[PDB]
Amino acid sequence: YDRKVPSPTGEYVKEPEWVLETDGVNLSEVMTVPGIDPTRIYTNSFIDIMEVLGIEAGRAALYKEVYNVIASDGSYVNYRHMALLVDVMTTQGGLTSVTRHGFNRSNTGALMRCSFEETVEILFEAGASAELDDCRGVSENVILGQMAPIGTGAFDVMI
Amino acid sequence: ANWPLPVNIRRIIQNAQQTFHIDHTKPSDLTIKDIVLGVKDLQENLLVLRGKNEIIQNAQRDAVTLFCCLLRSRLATRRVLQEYRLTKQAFDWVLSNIEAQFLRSVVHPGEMVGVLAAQSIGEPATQMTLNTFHFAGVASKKVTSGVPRLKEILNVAKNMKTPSLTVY
Amino acid sequence: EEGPQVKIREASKDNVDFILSNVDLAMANSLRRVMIAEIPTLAIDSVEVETNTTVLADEFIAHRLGLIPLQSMDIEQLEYSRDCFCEDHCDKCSVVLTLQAFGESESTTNVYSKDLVIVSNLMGRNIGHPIIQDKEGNGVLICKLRKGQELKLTCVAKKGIAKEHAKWGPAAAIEFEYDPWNKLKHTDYWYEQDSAKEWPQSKNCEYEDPPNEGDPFDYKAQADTFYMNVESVGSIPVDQVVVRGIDTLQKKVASILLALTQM
Amino acid sequence: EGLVEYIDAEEEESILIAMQPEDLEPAEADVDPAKRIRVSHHATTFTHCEIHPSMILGVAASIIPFPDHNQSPRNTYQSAMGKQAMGVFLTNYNVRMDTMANILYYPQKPLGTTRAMEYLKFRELPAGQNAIVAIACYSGY
Amino acid sequence: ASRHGQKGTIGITYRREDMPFTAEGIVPDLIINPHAIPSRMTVAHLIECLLSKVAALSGNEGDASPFTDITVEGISKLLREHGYQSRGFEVMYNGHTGKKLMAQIFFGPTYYQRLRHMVDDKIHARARGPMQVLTRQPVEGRSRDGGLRFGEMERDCMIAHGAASFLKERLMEASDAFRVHICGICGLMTVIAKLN
Amino acid sequence: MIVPVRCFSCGKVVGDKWESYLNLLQEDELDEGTALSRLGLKRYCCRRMILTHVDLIEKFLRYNP
Amino acid sequence: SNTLFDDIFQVSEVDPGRYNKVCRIEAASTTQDQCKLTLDINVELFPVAAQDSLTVTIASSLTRSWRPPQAGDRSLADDYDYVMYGTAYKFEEVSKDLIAVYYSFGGLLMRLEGNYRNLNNLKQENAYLLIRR
Amino acid sequence: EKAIPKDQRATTPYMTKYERARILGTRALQISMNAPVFVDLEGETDPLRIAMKELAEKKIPLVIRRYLPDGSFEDWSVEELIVDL
Amino acid sequence: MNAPDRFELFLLGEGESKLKIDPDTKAPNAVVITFEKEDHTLGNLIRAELLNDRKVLFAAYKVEHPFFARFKLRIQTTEGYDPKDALKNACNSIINKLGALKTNFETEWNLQTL
Amino acid sequence: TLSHLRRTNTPIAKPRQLHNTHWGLVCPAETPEGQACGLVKNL
Amino acid sequence: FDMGGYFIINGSEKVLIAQERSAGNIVQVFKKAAPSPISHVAEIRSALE
Amino acid sequence: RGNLMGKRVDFSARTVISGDPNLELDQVGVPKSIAKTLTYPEVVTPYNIDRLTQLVRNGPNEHPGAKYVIRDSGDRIDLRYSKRAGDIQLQYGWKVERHIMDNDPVLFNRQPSLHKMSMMAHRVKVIPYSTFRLNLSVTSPYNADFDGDEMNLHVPQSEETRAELSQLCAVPLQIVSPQSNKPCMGIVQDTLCGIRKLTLRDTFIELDQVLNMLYWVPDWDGVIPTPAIIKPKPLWSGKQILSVAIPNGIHLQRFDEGTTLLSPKDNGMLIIDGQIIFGVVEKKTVGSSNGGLIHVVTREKGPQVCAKLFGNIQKVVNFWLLHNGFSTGIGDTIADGPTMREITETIAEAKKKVLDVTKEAQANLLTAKHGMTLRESFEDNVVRFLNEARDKAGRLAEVNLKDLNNVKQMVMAGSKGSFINIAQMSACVGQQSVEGKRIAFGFVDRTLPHFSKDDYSPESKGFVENSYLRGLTPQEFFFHAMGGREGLIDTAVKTAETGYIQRRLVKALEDIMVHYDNTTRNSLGNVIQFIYGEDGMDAAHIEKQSLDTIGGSDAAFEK
RNA sequence: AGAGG
DNA sequence: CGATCCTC
Ligand SMILES: [Mg+2]
Ligand SMILES: [Zn+2]
Ligand SMILES: [Zn+2]
Ligand SMILES: [Zn+2]
Repeated sequence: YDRKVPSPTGEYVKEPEWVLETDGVNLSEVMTVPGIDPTRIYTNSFIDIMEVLGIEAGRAALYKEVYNVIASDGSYVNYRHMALLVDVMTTQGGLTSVTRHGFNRSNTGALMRCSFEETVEILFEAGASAELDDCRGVSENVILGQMAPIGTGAFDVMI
Repeated sequence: ANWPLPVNIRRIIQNAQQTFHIDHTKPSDLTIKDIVLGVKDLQENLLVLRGKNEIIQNAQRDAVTLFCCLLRSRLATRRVLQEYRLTKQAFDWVLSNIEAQFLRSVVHPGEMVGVLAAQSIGEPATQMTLNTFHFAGVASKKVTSGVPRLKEILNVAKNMKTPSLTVY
Repeated sequence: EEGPQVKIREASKDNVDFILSNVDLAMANSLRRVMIAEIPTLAIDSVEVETNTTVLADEFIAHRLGLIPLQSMDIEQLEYSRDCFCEDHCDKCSVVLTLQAFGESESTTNVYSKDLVIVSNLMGRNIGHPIIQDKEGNGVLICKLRKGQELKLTCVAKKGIAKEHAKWGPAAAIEFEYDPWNKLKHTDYWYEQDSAKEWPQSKNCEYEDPPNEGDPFDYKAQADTFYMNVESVGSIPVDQVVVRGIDTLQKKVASILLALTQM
Repeated sequence: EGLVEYIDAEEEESILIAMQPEDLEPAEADVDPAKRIRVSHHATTFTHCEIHPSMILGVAASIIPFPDHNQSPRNTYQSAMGKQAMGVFLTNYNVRMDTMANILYYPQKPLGTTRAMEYLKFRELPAGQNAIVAIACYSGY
Repeated sequence: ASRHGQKGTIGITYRREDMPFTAEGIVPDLIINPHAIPSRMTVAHLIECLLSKVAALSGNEGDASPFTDITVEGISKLLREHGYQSRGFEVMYNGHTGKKLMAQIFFGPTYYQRLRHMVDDKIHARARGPMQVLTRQPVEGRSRDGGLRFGEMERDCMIAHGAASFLKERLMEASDAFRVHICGICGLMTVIAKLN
Repeated sequence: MIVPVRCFSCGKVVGDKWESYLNLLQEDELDEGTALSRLGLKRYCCRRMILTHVDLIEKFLRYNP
Repeated sequence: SNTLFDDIFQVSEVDPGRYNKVCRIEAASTTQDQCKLTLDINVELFPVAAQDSLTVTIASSLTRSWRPPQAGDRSLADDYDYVMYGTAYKFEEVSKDLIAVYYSFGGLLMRLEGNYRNLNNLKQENAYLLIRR
Repeated sequence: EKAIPKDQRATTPYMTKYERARILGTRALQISMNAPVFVDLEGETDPLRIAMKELAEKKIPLVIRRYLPDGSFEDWSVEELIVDL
Repeated sequence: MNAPDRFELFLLGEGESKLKIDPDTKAPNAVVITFEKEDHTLGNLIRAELLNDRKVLFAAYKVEHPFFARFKLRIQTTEGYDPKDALKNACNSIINKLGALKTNFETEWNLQTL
Repeated sequence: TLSHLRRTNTPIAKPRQLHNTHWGLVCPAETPEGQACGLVKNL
Repeated sequence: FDMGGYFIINGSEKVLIAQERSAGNIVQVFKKAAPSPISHVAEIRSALE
Repeated sequence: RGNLMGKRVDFSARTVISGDPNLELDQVGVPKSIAKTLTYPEVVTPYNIDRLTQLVRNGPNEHPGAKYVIRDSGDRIDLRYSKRAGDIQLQYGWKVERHIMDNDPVLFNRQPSLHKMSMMAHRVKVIPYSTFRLNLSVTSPYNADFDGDEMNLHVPQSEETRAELSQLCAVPLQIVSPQSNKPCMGIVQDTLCGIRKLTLRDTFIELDQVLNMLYWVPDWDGVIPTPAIIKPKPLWSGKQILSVAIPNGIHLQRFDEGTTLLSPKDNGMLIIDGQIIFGVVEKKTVGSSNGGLIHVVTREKGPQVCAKLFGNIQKVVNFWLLHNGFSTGIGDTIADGPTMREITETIAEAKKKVLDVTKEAQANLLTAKHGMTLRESFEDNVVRFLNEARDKAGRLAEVNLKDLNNVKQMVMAGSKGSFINIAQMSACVGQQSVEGKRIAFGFVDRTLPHFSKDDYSPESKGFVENSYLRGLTPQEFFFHAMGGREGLIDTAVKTAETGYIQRRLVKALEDIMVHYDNTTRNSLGNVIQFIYGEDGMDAAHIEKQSLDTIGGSDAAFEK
């Protein structure tokens, strides 16, 4: 692998280093092996990073992964965008997927959740628990034909 | 070195060089105290959060850390006099311009950043071409990239197609 | 004579090849444009169909009727119906043509440009007569008729220019070339090996001296001496396409001059 | 007379085919640089021969000029567009009372044709016109 | 379209005089952009034209059959015999000025097709009209004077922009805004509307 | 479907050259290219007008009414 | 005012690097043993070959809109064959006592090395270049 | 209750684009509804163009209620809000 | 369907004046004339001749949109020369050149036999 | 019309691809783009 | 020029589209999954004409 | 999903789109009929009274007119039918549903709406002819092209609604985009190609053309610039007359490769004030680049000034090109006689490398490389030799291309084309792949029945030796057809999948916004980020800049 | 159901 | 238990 390291004269230089690529994952055991740099060990399995190194490390790996898909194509998206998506999957304590059983199962608005998937049943179990909808979500105000607290609606205008 | 940051200091400096008709032949009316303390004072007024307490003052300190690293490096006493060759009048204008542009660069509350982020990722994804891998030329570069990879990520796949472990 | 000069090399009933020396490129082009577009002519601009039992649709026939060349020698002594003070049309602004054909023979009956016949009072003007160029003695083939087939219609021929519709063009392609030796460096020849060998030399190269190899480029030089060939449809004669061309241009320049007086 | 034979994909497995008659089976012992590079013979135990390689194509693709000089999806794109193009669909058009009919006023036979077209009756019921086209940057419209 | 996967709508129509012309007076019926060529790699389009040009001059049917020995060189050799530059290039003059163009144009005949679905068959606009019975929302299709769908995908861009009021206007005033009566007890649409 | 009057490109009256074109091929036994030249169709825009025309009318005239 | 620089140079190299009308001239002054010159010349109007004696001058006058050359009784500061207008863009010093000046004549670049330039060339959008013989 | 004190206000003194657009919109709506103009019109006929000059001369009688996430809010007058943009 | 009538190319509408002389605000002794229902035939011809006059400082024309048959002509002349006079001189000079050409063709035409 | 009369439909192991065995039997080019690509074949 | 091969049903011309199906009485072998207890299957889709 | 998140709406128009080099960036060409259908409810005030009453008497069939008239007590007067349509003397407080007219804010949309830039507010320009007309530089954010595409138009009905379009959604505002912190618009096609050509050192213009070009700029000061050449001809360079389009105070510097402040290759860029010092203007400058002319102009001069710049550059460049001309023929794909000899022998020696490896493999002398099959090694090598061949041959061809080569000219500008295009059209198409590997044995141990069993030679496994210019052999053709089909299936598959991903992304993030305490929160008020993107900065006001303390040697840092 | 981007 | 957008 190609590595940019500082020379004793100050300037950064190319120092080629031996790296091992593995067809398989067992981070737990491999990092405890001698002769390796356990500070540097990496895997594309962000789940495995999260399980071994914690949620904050998982967030780092998750971004690294999302970024890599975009970069490979040639495209560039500003950091903050992926950072937001990555943080959203991370903030729940673990890894909340962008599926119907991921974010849609979360404690959000009954109307804002039925707008995505499993529409009828989302409302059914909402009627069983007798949920009180905040009506602070975009989707609820969209459905209710009201000016949402989005940009222009984020504040009130007084006389 | 090259990182996306607010305020283009290079552009401000060159704007002063033209505006104030700076000549690289006349000695500057600046003093060491003017430059050193001027840049020091400018750093105090680069606002993002206006909280009168310890938590928000340290949060504000943290937010501006990197841009100040840039500010210091660009507006050093040697550089201002040796490179730029700015005057007191020109240097003062540069300082006012940075502060104004920085506050102008801050995100406006109400900004639907959620939809912004989603679309910013979603659109380039639709534009993707070789979803398998462009590394197909070599037999030892077999990693699921493009659209199927993004799909594995977003769905939080219990089993990846190409699970790898890069060891250093 | 005086200013711009003309040298006719080839002249016939259909084409006029000439050298237009002592002129500006702007004038050479303005004359070329006006010849194609702004000289007025007479063409069918209304078709009232009585009966149409042919294989073709009415508008298909009507479209090609407008395309039929008609005598436009005395077109200036005919009004544009738009300026005429009548109701619709008359003998001062239009020519009425009649066409009646029937499948008399078992064999296919053809409808020719000759089969149109003037109804309107011509008032002694060489106008309206369908132009017959074909040796066989018949003009443009309009339609083909079987046996039971019949076609009866009336045509109103009106005054107009090519800008309104391409049918009003005394037109046909106008050949235009200036500086055949590329001495003015007005173009940059695309090549693979040799521009001189790859590009074929013009007919007009005989009429101009070739550049002397290692001679400095003539920067100050301007475009004069134009090689043109004006082809006529038959509506208006060749000489008249060019003369009325000069004349139309002349008139519209004078039009502007007069507008400065109204101001 | 058994000079020709019918072969399906399963029997295709057991046979050895030659593309051209002459060029694929003459003898051996200078070349035009303009002409495309072709393999050689190499295979020798030929049992059958391709009547004409251009027969691998079907109806719509048989209308394309020089598809052997085109990118593979461009040939695919045209095959869908040829079916959108106007022309004389049938001689009895004015006698039929059908929903939607589009007939070109003056249809023209293509200046550049394929040999397949003769059987496809393209020059008899054409779908376009031979337009004098200029590939140029003019008004930018 | 050409017989080469080259889709394209009309941009503008020019009369003969504004069009560029050859030294012969030949003007194009059509003008295509050189940019719609390199990425597309429709080399045949250019060859067809070269062939079709020689064909029109010689008064013959051009062989454009696939697996043949017809070469760009052979066609070019024939076109040059007709007194034109071998690769289809032709000196062209500007219609407005009369001045020669600095560039030489690839000019010649090419079979083009008049495809279905024309502008006028598509041009639709509605500023109020018939409403669907069940939903009390604008109808579907132009052939019914229908309303265009401001889908959820479009809704998202309005949220991104932060145009709260326009997003509300589209979802009410431009579609199905309605007045219902609610009670402060059960909070349901139970309330019997007895106006005046 | 019947010989067009005038060349779309230039406007040279071609609507009177067909009957003569057909005669030059059938009776005179000439080649299309040399036959086109004899009718005075010098430019390739005029040449494609005739050489490329399909006279469908003759097929339509075969239906009774 | 008047002139700002005047010297007679000798052409060492003449390069038409992919241009059919432009050449990049490498010249050294016949008098001064340290004076250099690098300049883009339009050979189509004024051709320059190997070993030519060129009289190079930098004037400043003979603001405002350009009027066509109606030389009825007009007098421009030239008994010269080649005239150019340009802008000063970089005054980079090479060494201890060797200054270099950069001039762009609408893209046609120019570099002049030495030290006799002094407080004359001082940064200006105003710059006239005149060449004769 | 709830509100915020006049002294020590954390929210940006600078007017937001959304604040500006809403203010400009609401004022244009009232100008179109024949409400009085608080600036000398200089051939101005468009309600939005007039409102722009009213914001330029700071003669708009409106207050922005900046709702904070904890349910609370901050009251800011257009007269005090800086319009850099 | 949305296609404008062809007479609108050469025919003036209601209230449509041929020339509209407008004084330029950017330059001294400068005018902008808007020619209505006119194209490159008249534009390029007048502009090229206006340029031939050594009393004219600036002369340029433009057809801002091909949909409409208008054209703007900008003239700047030396102090003591009105642009309307410069345009009048150009027009006459053009007619004068055309008149010469007309008889010149007529003369050579009457020398031919075919 | 000729093309319609010579069409093939494959309902619903990769069937969308132009398999080798299609040589001389099914057209390599003629197939709809998107939705039902390589499932709708032409002889 | 009409080629036929279609039907006239209530005035409308109807073209019957060739339906691609897998041939019967064919003996095909497959390797089955990764967790599966069974590793290889031999299949025959028996049918009568 | 179909009636609440989205629905069909009134005041909507859809039509085929067409390009207009004479329309402003932020303008939209609305056909007369469409303008005559859509209306705006305008209340009668003494400011509009006369205009409204004229349009009211203009009727619903004459363009600058009106449809309905709303009275007090709310009742519409149909101007197409009313017997009082002639009469109607207006009152204040009444609404007049006037036709859509010039400079009205309208929302222009191109589906799929994957962007905020897919929906932008445009200024109206009513035009004849049935198409919706737009500026080519606005093509990219909408991802449109004029090959049959259609676009929707939505009309605001309230004063505050149009204010939201003009102050937030306007086209000039969206120029510099927060997605990639760079401009999402730039100079394309003719204008991109033409700018490179005009901007060359060789390019010189005469007084006659100069004045015409100067006048084309609408903003022009009226001051004729002093020509670069005043020798036996007053001659202007292309650079000079284009600098007229660039406003004052614009400073830009680049440096590419051979760039030395003396730019011998005329590369890089240097712009000081409203004048370009050196370097050819192409995609890197005038495109939608990060440090480009557009990002610079938007940030320095403003959005309205920058939007004007698109028009100015376009008006000049297109005019010059209109009179210069630009084409592309079959002649541009033709590479030299000796070049073809080299190309043919390049592929020949590549075929030998493959044969020798084959011979080595068959002899069991091919070594066992760790992590891969003896046969996997072979295929890896073979594919490498075959790709190396295509590239070497392509380079051999692209090197022979003259600077007058219209295809080379387009790539150079950055308007259209890339190396790969030249290489395939002129030299060699190359190897074809399906499922990542080269053409597989569909038949028993053979790819086609024209080949023999067990043949691993390049020709038998999808290697197309010939260029499109030469023509593909039947085998080559079928093989390119196989690989082509895969690309089309992958297209069809992608569009549907990527679309669903985007929907899920949008749905999961909807309610996340920056609150008044500079914190990123959702609908429950839960903290996502404590400062937006860790700094609380808006992405559009950000750009790449070198932190000078990190780099260099210690000695250089000290110096 | 078939097509257009 | 989901699978881009849009018209016939
Ligand atoms: Mg498209
Ligand atoms: Zn009358
Ligand atoms: Zn109740
Ligand atoms: Zn013709």
